Amino acid sequence: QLICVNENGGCEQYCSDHTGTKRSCRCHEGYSLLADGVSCTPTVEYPCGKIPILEKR
Amino acid sequence: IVGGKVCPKGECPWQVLLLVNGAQLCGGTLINTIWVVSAAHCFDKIKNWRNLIAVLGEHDLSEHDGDEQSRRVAQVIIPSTYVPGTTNHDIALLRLHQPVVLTDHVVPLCLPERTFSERTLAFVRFSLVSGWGQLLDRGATALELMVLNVPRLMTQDCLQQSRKVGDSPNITEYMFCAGYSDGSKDSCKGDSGGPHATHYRGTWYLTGIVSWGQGCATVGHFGVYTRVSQYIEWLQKLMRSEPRPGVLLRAPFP
Ligand SMILES: CCOc1cc(OC(C)C)c(F)c([C@@H](Nc2ccc(C(=N)N)cc2)c2nc(-c3ccccc3C(N)=O)c[nH]2)c1
Ligand SMILES: [Ca+2]
Repeated sequence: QLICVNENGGCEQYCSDHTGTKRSCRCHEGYSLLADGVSCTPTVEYPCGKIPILEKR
Repeated sequence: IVGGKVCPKGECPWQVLLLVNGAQLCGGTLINTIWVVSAAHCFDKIKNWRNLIAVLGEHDLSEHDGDEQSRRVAQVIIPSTYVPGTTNHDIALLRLHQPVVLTDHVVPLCLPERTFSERTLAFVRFSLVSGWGQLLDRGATALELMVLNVPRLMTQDCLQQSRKVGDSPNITEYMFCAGYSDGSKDSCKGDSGGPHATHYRGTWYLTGIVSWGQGCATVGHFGVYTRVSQYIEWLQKLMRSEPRPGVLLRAPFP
């Protein structure tokens, strides 16, 4: 079965398809996956693709 | 950048300024502390390979405010398929001699995975393009970093909406059009190598590189950008390699 093809499999960042209806969401380096299994949260002060002056205000 | 605005200082923190003998050469995009993505055509005329500098956290060219970080470029990696003076495969991967320090003004843009970029990012209509390029075709370059929001087009639509011009280069699968055909808004030659950045669910990603066009903001024409998604694996493999003597390196593509 195919899951990632449909709306990035619900993933905030990266989607990986596994055997059957299994789907794994992943994050870029400097991020970790939340227990919801879809969201990515920064693990560092300056994660890629985020604007600190906008994030801090 | 034609018909854009000043990017407020720190709002384009991945923007790179490339210099040769202290002179403005091109733009680039920081993708981590060591690596910069730019355009291969930026290096066609380089003789002084040892005088290449990447400046991060740059905003205003007329003053030093203390947020700028300069690094010597240790390597310029260009795909084997790129032919100098031509348009296809216009990408360069630059290795900095030492990492930059990430601060509020120095932050990488995410290099996305290929499938996510092809299936999701390719369909986000608007993306930001930036640089210290020409404010007008055949006009002065910018002193403050400029930014412009541009819509992306499917290549068939780009070709139909463009004025037919003799000897115009082909728009390959390694490129995409973005911009306006009304002569009001576009990136220019001085923005070459600079980012085309795409927003998705609170994060910005690298999807294109300022590459080429018929003049700058020419009626009947769109800006043409390197389609970065075609190079993800090629970039990832090279980022894992050891540097080699000599700044310029031609690497096999695919
Ligand atoms: C593969 C590049 O192919 C090109 C083909 C062009 O013309 C086609 C034949 C039609 C062309 F105009 C350009 C210029 N770049 C742009 C970029 C964007 C837009 C735009 N409207 N979005 C227009 C023009 C350019 N960059 C240089 C340059 C910049 C820095 C350092 C070195 C150089 C260099 N190699 O001379 C000289 N010229 C590039
Ligand atoms: Ca400055």
